[PDB]
Amino acid sequence: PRGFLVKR
Amino acid sequence: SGVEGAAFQSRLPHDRMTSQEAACFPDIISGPQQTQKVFLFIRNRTLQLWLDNPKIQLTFEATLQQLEAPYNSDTVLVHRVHSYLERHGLINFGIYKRIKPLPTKKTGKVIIIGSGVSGLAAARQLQSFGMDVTLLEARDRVGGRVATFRKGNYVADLGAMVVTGLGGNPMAVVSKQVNMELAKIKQKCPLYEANGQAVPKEKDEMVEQEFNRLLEATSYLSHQLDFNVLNNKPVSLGQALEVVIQLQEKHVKDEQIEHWKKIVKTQEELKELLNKMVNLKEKIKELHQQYKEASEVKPPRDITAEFLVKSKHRDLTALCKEYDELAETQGKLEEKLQELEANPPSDVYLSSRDRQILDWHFANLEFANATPLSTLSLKHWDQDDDFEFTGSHLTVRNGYSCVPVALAEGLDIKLNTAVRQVRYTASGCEVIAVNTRSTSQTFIYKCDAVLCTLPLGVLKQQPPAVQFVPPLPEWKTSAVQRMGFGNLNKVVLCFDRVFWDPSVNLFGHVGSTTASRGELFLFWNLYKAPILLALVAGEAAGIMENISDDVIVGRCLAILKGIFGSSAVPQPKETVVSRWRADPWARGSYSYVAAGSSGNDYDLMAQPITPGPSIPGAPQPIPRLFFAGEHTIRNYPATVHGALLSGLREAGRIADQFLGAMYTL
Amino acid sequence: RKPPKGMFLSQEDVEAVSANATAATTVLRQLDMELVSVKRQIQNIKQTNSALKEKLDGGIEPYRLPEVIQKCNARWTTEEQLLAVQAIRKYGRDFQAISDVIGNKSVVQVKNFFVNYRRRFNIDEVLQEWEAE
Ligand SMILES: Cc1cc2nc3c(=O)[nH]c(=O)nc-3n(C[C@H](O)[C@H](O)[C@H](O)COP(=O)(O)OP(=O)(O)OC[C@H]3O[C@@H](n4cnc5c(N)ncnc54)[C@H](O)[C@@H]3O)c2cc1C
Repeated sequence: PRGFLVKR
Repeated sequence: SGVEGAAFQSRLPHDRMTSQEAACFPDIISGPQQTQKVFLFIRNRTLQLWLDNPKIQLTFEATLQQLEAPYNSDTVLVHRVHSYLERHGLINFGIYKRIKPLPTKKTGKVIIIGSGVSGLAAARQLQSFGMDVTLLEARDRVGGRVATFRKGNYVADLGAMVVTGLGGNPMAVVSKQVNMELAKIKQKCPLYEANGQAVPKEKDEMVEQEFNRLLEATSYLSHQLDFNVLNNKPVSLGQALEVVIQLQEKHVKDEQIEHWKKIVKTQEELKELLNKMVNLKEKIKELHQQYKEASEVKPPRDITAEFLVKSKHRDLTALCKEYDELAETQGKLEEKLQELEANPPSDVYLSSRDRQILDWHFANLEFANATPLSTLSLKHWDQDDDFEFTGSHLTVRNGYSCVPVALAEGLDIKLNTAVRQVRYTASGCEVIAVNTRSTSQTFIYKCDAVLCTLPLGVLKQQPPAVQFVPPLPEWKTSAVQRMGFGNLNKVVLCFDRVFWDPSVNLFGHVGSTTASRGELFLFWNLYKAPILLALVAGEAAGIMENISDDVIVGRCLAILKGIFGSSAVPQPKETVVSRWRADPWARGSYSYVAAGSSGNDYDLMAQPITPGPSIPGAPQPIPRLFFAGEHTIRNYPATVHGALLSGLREAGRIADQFLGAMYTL
Repeated sequence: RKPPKGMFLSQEDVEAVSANATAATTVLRQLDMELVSVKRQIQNIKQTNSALKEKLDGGIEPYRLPEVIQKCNARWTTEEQLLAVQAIRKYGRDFQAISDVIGNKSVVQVKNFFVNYRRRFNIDEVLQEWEAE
């Protein structure tokens, strides 16, 4: 899901 | 901080009773506001106590000990609260020192399929409640999708790697109980294009911004514009992004068109003025000749001959006046055209170089969801956003497996035991399993209830790897088919020396095409030893599984050489490549919301199965088949803590079912 | 409520691009050809205007009449009276033109002349003769 996104 | 901080750290509103609490305490929530606030405080304060010291069991006695008036006046309410919190694993979960050594004799018998984190979590809880528990694991190790490679001093996680913040994360409790070396992740991630040249901060910022903006746009399409059905098929996130990009390209061309359309309107207005000016200069040239000839008639002349000279003099200066006013207008329009031509709108929306860097951002998203964006649900892919934790993301520096292993201590775990068939009836259950080494050596397990923690990829298998007798009901299997189970792979590179920026935790790599955007697009520097960790995501994840390790490590070195230097990148001492889709005990990496699915399917997954009666016309049976796991927790899917929480969830439900709920009076 | 900044998405535009399989590239082609059409149309009128500017080269310099600043007079010479009657025949009621032809009579004096000599110069007849043209 979204929570794994890098560079937030 | 305080009692309200504990409610937060336990994912509960401090000033409101939850749905689960309404069920167990219907007398309180339907009663007066005064009582509710007492309940809420009791609940919160107890949580605080447990959280302050999670390495020791919190008893009812220790709880009542530290309560003030008028909270400690009603000891049955305090007991009802403590028991509720204990049952649903909000207090006394994980690894803690037990004050009252475990009950002499067990009650009820539960077989748990899988010793992943979800399984282990439940197992501990059920044992804590005094049930007989045995876990059946097909692998030769615990942890399942929490895999950790170890060799010498090299430590790298092939599965779960990141703790997604501690604010409300149950893993924060776990980390206090287990020796977890939690290092923070620095958010800075420098990108490097195909050639090896770093992306300039100008580009980097504009593309990233464009990415986020494109995402928000899809969210807008979905909820505000209601763009969710296309040819009866549900719209994917991939589709939506394309549609948005196209509309951004359409607008770029729309802007150019009406800009040039402005120029031709002024250029054509100038054309008509020049025609007027040319026709006037022609008549001035002629009228001057006439006046000239009138003056050549030397005096003395009569009045008509005199009038002619005077007349043509007036007529000529009148036409000279007009041409001067028209040269004024020519000056105004001539610069107005140099105005509009000086500032042209955007040439393109995004260039070939741009679109490539944007594709890396899509790869990031394809990694985060473990799937091609063409598979994700537009409306729902991000349905769990509300429940994200607060605080910076961390990594387990000593390796994640330390957690499963620690949870596995003191538990009946049968390794190398592959469940083949689950049989459940009104009178009970039997689970048929085999030995993974000699597959003819058969086992039978009789139990009151089965907790299934099989991965969704496993449950998906066609033909089935596990047979259910009787078959799972239509509503369950439809959920299984609808739901999405993704794929994401890791390449572990172990070196003798650090040749990268030691203060940088992660750096990207931009692929050549859209097709290969996921291929080795991200690298992690997280561990003490010189280890680099490369991601393979998106469509690339699935195809890279059919390619040998040497070729993969080859392409890895190739990229790193381009970024750091051909002689700065040595040969790797040890290399590992994960293949989660091929792994028969995973059949993928973690779940996603597929297009056509929703968050509600996750609920369907967690719903237990109640068999039919043995004798027809006999009372409605007990529920026998229970489901935990990452794919069963709507608010926390695809995560360790999610699995953990689902395990706790089911243990609570099972205990309630078979040991009875004493706290609901 | 509203799209993000730098993002353009109307309900109408969505339906147009999602109408069918390649309705996306069809719309993008029309505008690509529209751009070429209008671009060569620019060079066409830019070429026309460039040629019309070379014909206007030099301006109207060889055709300018020097500044004749002269002081206004109250008295009507027989000469000036005769210029006037002819100016009426050619310009009708344009008192400004008539004033410029004579040179030393103000616009109001011209109007006065119309009233003063109306009978003696048959200015009625002279004006209706001008009307016939
Ligand atoms: C590459 C990758 C990276 C990840 N990174 C993160 C992260 O950074 N943060 C995070 O929070 N989460 C992460 N996750 C997700 C997390 O690892 C899982 O959600 C979690 O471990 C799932 O736990 P589970 O118990 O539900 O399933 P599992 O851990 O898979 O447990 C199921 C168990 O059942 C066993 N089994 C299967 N078939 C049979 C059978 N027939 N008989 C007996 N046993 C069987 C399996 O061997 C396994 O042990 C990641 C996952 C992957 C693949």
